[PDB]
Amino acid sequence: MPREIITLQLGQCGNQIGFEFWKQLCAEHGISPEGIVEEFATEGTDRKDVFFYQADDEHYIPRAVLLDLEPRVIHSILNSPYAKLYNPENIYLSEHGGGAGNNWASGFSQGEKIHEDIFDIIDREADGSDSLEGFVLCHSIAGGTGSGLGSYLLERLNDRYPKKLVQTYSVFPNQDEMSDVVVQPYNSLLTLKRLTQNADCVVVLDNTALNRIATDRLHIQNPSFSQINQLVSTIMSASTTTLRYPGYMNNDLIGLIASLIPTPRLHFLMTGYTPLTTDTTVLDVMRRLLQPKNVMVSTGRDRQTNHCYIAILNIIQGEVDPTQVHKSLQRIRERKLANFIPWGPASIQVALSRKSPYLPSAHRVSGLMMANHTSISSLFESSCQQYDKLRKREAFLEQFRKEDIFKENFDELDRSREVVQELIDEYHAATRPDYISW
Amino acid sequence: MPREIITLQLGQCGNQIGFEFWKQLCAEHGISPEGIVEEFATEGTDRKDVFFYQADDEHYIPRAVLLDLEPRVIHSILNSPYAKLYNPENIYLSEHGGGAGNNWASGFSQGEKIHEDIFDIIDREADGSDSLEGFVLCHSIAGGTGSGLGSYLLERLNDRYPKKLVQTYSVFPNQDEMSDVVVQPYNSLLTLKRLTQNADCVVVLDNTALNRIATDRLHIQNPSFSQINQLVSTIMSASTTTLRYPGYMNNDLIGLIASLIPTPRLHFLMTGYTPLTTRKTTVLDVMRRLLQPKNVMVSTGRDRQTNHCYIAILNIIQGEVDPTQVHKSLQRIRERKLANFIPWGPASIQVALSRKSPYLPSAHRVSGLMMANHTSISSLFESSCQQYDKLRKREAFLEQFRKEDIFKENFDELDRSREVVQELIDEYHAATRPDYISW
Amino acid sequence: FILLKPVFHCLNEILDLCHSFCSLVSQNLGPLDERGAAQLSILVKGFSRQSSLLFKILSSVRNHQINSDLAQLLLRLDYNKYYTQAGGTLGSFGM
Amino acid sequence: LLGQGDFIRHLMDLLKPELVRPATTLYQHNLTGILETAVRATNAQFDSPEILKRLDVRLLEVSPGDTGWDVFSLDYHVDGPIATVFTRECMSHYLRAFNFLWRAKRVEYILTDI
Repeated sequence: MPREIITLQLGQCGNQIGFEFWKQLCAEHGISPEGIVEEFATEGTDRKDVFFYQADDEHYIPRAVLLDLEPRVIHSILNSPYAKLYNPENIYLSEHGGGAGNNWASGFSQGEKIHEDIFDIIDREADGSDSLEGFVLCHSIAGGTGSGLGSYLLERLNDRYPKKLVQTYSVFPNQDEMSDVVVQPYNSLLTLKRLTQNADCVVVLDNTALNRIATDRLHIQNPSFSQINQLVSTIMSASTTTLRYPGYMNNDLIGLIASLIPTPRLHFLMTGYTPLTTDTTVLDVMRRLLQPKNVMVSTGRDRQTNHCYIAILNIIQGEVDPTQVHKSLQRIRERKLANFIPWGPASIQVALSRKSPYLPSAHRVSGLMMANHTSISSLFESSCQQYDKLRKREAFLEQFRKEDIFKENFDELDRSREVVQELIDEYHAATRPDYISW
Repeated sequence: MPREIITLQLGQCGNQIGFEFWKQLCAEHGISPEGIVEEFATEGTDRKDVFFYQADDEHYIPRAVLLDLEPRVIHSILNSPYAKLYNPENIYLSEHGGGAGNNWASGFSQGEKIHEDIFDIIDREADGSDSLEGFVLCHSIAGGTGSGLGSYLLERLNDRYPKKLVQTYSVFPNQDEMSDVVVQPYNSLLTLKRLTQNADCVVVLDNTALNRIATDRLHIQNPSFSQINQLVSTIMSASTTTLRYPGYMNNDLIGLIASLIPTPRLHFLMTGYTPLTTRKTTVLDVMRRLLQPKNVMVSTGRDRQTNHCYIAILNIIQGEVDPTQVHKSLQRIRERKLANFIPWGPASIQVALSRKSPYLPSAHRVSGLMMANHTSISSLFESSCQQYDKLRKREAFLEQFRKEDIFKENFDELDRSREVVQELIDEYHAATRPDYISW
Repeated sequence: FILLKPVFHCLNEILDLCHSFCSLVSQNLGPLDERGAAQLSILVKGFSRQSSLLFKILSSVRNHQINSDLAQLLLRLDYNKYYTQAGGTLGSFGM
Repeated sequence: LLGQGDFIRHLMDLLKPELVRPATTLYQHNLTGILETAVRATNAQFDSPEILKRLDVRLLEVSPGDTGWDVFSLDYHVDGPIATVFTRECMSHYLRAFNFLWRAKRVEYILTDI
């Protein structure tokens, strides 16, 4: 049975990233913006049924649901050249264009208000899946829809699909700029709470690090959201490369997750991508990916806390000599180029894959690194400190008290602070040799 | 693991000599001024990774940081055909083009003021080294920046990299010409103090002796700095020949130094090079010429009172040498007792046979470098001390020092440096004595 | 490794132990009863013993026969020296 | 014969954290990994690859009372007519030479670090 994944694109950023992801997938699979198979893609070796649905007319329709509480973005997708790729009947958009106002509690209450429409859509799409594996939510924990509505959907999905996986592509906001939303840390903490209790996997996409990368490595002065989303779509393509090119091993998401997330609470995965360059041996590829200046996630390199890699998987796409792969692994081990978790065995995997035949690749070889590395705790600590910094001033709480989640008290905020403390503490235990016994 | 060496080029003279050294290394490795390997040098047996890093574009970049407080020379290098050889990010130039003004105290204060910029550069280069062995500072002891800022940098480098070797290429001022800097002996003494406390090995480069050699042996009437720097680059190449050509023995600078400096305080090495000239040279002829005082490249006073002696001599002979003739030549050199050695230790006379670079045309089948530890350097240190004492007794040029914070209150740091240099001279004399073992 | 009959036999025993563990977990989705706990402890001891034996065998084989692939397997197993520190045993933690 | 001193110097640099261990803890895979790393990290990589492929690490007979410094040996395998040139007696002579010169190099490294 196919293992279908439903992509939920939440709010402006989630919907735009989902649209660009589907555009990239179309280009890699040779599917027209109208859903028509391009002549050059008739002999493809890709399994589309995992992430796309195939219409009876050989039309490939994204298994993507675009949810926004404001019409502007949904209309922009339906007005794009790719408007015909998605089934329009699987798209629910709230007519009340007032949004969640960047408030997690408001997004949650809106998810509750539109629960029936959303769960009816989700159930229709699930019944249209032979063996739906789960949902991948592309959202921000800091926004309104992706945070509030995302938490509501996380709760309702946890109740409705208790056997389906919940993966998130959670875009973290830029930490270095003053957010115009002073409560953004509160929304993010509430979303992290819901991820902690009701989500199976959170992939952290830090917009601050993406901007830093665009400036330092892409030489993009003031990177636009479009360029960031192009990098994101490249990452999503690399994450779907094992789906898009049929291989012999790790052909399912279950094996990937079990290889990447050994601790259910420790489900925050770091990403690495290669090449990340503006317009080669396996060992040289892996060494470049291993260069800290090429990691696309801002995790603090605390020198006091011996952060370590929990696991690394390098998916290398293109013509790769396996003997060079073996030699590269040997050289990396001998050079101790990576510090691994002390409480478990070093999981370092290398997958060789073929590129899509439909996408022109200027690079004979690309690579993605997925890494579970303890320096993410520095990100969680930063988020906790930002939350505590906002809560300590009781700033802008009069509007929170207007919302039901904060109308009586902030206990959900205090629980979120506790959960983030527990996450930090678990990361520290994983920093210790006794973590295996922790 | 490689043992990388970072070259720090300090001030006008240090930077120009470093530029010519790197030019010589490039020529020996067949690297174009743009960093491209020459076609005849694509199959070279030289190890560039010791002193150069290889960039992603197959460019071999010297592990060299060029620091100057005046833009003129740095701009001249960046305007040279070799501008692309050096990493531009490794060149720091103070926007305050005032320099140290030939003032050691000003150079030290400037080193303190630019510590962060300098240590940021040093750390960038260190992170770009897989197994950095140490730093070689090429500077002059007589200037302002190279002396004052050099001593400051020596202190800060000793603190930051306490496990890395510190080698210096120290240019000694001309002893035969009246220094325009009446306080030059003071600046030199302060630098000598820092060499004494923070350097592992000081190769004395006397510009006066180099000029004398250029005139008498190179027939240079009024030798130009270019000709002196060409001789310097020849010496630096000879010092780096064991780095550039992989051999079986003494393949590291640590091992060379350990072979040359048996007494940690007695770490001042004299150099000698042959031939110095604008017939198959035999090992015996090489060694005989090397032992000739007329071939020593340091102007030391022949004090008849102190029986100076060689502590150690290493002859690196490059070219077509028959090893059986090398062994016989060593035997004959010993038999002739051509050198007097320290009485408190074994006579260290080493001979290394090496091959010449295949990329450099050598008119001479055999060349040689001598590195010698010889007590007559004390005559140079004594002369420098006497010049310092002559100035201090006259309070000469102290009005500008009292304006500087290091000398604003007193000259006690100068007096301590004079004491340290006196102790050094006295230790050199004791090391001339059979009781050195008990010294 | 199909042709390495002693290894193949040890591997088959390991695979059967893994299957039995998966069966036990699938049969007892809840807290294990004392019987399931005893079975888990027996499996833990057996697997620790067998994985230790495997690692010892692989090291001996490396010392007598230069088999690239056995050495590669051992390197991938112990990339973090986790196995080396555990003496080669997968899952030597007391029942 | 350690004719390229850089390879031997780097091998001893990498092995010192290993050869100091008691001999009972040496396992072939770690030492082969270290040899591979040294080869690729040195200029020997420009030697013909056929030369590289025959450069092996030989572990000696393990007896208690030894550490990796005393138990590490390199080996170079030979086969075919090439092996007709270097016989078992030749290879044992080369081995004895290696085991002496390696100990001398070890002592030189020791004193240099001293």
